[PDB]
Amino acid sequence: DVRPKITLACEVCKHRNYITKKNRRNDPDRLEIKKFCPNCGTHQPHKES
Amino acid sequence: AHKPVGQNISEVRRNARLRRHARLRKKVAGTAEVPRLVVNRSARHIHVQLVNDLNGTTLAAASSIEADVRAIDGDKKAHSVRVGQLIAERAKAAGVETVVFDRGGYTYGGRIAALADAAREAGLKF
Amino acid sequence: KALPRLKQRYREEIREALQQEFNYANVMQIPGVVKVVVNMGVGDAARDAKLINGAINDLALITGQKPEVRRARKSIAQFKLREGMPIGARVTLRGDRMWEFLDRLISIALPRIRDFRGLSPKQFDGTGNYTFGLNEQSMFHEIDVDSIDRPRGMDITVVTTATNDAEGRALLRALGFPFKEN
Amino acid sequence: ARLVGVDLPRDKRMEIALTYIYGIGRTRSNEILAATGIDKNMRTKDLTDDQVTVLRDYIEGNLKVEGDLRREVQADIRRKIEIGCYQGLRHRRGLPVRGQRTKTNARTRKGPKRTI
Amino acid sequence: SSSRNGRDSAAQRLGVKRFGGQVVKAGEILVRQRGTHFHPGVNVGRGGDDTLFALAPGAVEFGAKRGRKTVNIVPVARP
RNA sequence: UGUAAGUGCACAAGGGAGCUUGACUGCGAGACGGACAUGUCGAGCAGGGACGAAAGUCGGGACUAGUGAUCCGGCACCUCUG
Ligand SMILES: [Mg+2]
Ligand SMILES: [Mg+2]
Ligand SMILES: [Mg+2]
Ligand SMILES: [Mg+2]
Ligand SMILES: [Mg+2]
Ligand SMILES: [Mg+2]
Ligand SMILES: [Mg+2]
Ligand SMILES: [Mg+2]
Ligand SMILES: [Mg+2]
Ligand SMILES: [Mg+2]
Ligand SMILES: [Mg+2]
Ligand SMILES: [Mg+2]
Ligand SMILES: [Mg+2]
Ligand SMILES: [Zn+2]
Repeated sequence: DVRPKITLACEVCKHRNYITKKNRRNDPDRLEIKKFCPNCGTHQPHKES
Repeated sequence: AHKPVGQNISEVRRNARLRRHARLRKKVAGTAEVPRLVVNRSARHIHVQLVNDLNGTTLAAASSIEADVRAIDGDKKAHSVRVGQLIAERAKAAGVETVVFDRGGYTYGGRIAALADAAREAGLKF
Repeated sequence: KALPRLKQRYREEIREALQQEFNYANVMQIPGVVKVVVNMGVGDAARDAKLINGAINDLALITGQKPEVRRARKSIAQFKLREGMPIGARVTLRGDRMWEFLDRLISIALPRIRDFRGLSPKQFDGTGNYTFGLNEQSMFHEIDVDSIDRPRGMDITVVTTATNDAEGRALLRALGFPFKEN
Repeated sequence: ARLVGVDLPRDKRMEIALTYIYGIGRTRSNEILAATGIDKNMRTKDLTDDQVTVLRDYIEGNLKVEGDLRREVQADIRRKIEIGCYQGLRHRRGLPVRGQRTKTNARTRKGPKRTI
Repeated sequence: SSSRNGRDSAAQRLGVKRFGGQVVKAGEILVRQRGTHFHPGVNVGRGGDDTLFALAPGAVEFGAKRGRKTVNIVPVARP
């Protein structure tokens, strides 16, 4: 498939909100980006599941 | 009967300065209620002017060439600070508060930095 | 509280020698050295990139300033070269480093080359600049003969303010480059 | 030990340790050890730095080894191949120059065997 | 024998949309052009899709500036 | 100037370098053409951010193709019901 669909989840509240695509071949390791979580109210690290 | 062969450092410098000044001007503008502060830097002095782009006329200006500034014993950085507070006072007398900077292409630092801090201290909002 | 001897020579005797010999208009039409460039063309980077490190080390030892690597702007198939690879290193100095390097060269390197017959005066380009190449690098004392793995040549270029060939030739000949006689 | 960029054997007699240098051989090693006065049966564990330094100085003063020898041999090769000499032509063709029985011998020079 | 041609796309209805002397209401679209066939002037912004529009009410007034085809909006006086 | 053409870009949208994920959330005054629903842009407000001293820019990619209604069902959460 080359481009699977992945979902990003918050670390404290555990809600899956954002979804994006990536290259598993290019980046075998997992992603870690900072987005905005609505209930938490502040930027928090996000780790894909 | 001597013909120079290569372009001169003076013109490399002048052309680069003009090009980068135009680069910044592409985004930086001015208006009547917010006159633009321009600075022209030299190896021996410093110049500052206030210009309204709508009419192409200046409101006030000052430079270190003046005798009172020249009389200061301190460094030419101190001269820059002196002219900075002088232009701050002149602009306040004119009746303008909000202004923007036209660095003129010269990289920020040193004299420009000191002038900016002196202005900010004098009580101009920007 | 120091000054290179070559710089001394130049500013004391060479300047007025050339001035009186060529009858210049003012005291600053006399040409002066500008810069000097050192580089090599290997072409074996495509097959192995280890020798590049060795070249960098030799340049660092001989000059004392870490060189810079250069990439290729044109990918070519029949030479099996593509964009992005480094092939050679370039070094340029200024000022007292030129003075010291030229002193060391003129005083040590030139007399030491096996079968040294001089330098061809017709190596100029017509604008008053000099550049020539070497086939070996072990002549220099700073490099120990035991630690070299392969023989590597080099190319040397010097650029001055001479308007044309004549002024630069006179200046450098007064400096004392061992040319031929033709 | 080490000498002139050559790693001497971990455990071997000096008469062979010096032999392993390109410019020194069996009888040459015998001659240098006789001149220096160092006995020839000792192993590589009994050497001293000062003896190595003096030996290096003597050999570099009275002989050329390794890189110098290789480059001068190659200089001879290129000059003989350029002058158009018979030895130059033999080098071009890849054969011993003395004119041995190349009909059957010279296999060592010509290298492996290829069948037509 | 046959032909491999005969296919075509649709049309995007591109082109100028408002002319000079027009009373333009705030936020109106002025020109829909593909490239940068025109450059923004005073009180004129350019969108993501190379679209030129107006920011304040006024009258359309074209012009040129140093070898450019420019778009300008004049603030007609309030009656 | 990733991917065809055109329109453009020598002031850069070409290349090089430092930092960082706005490829956000809640909104939208008005227009674009369309028989129908699909399609396009947008100033400006609030929260909390990024870059930059400041002025200031950021709701993915110089622009126009990389896609698919209805019904049924799965998964996480919810101050709905029962
Ligand atoms: Mg990567
Ligand atoms: Mg020249
Ligand atoms: Mg087809
Ligand atoms: Mg069409
Ligand atoms: Mg876009
Ligand atoms: Mg760029
Ligand atoms: Mg997306
Ligand atoms: Mg509407
Ligand atoms: Mg905000
Ligand atoms: Mg916006
Ligand atoms: Mg974009
Ligand atoms: Mg881009
Ligand atoms: Mg159905
Ligand atoms: Zn959360």
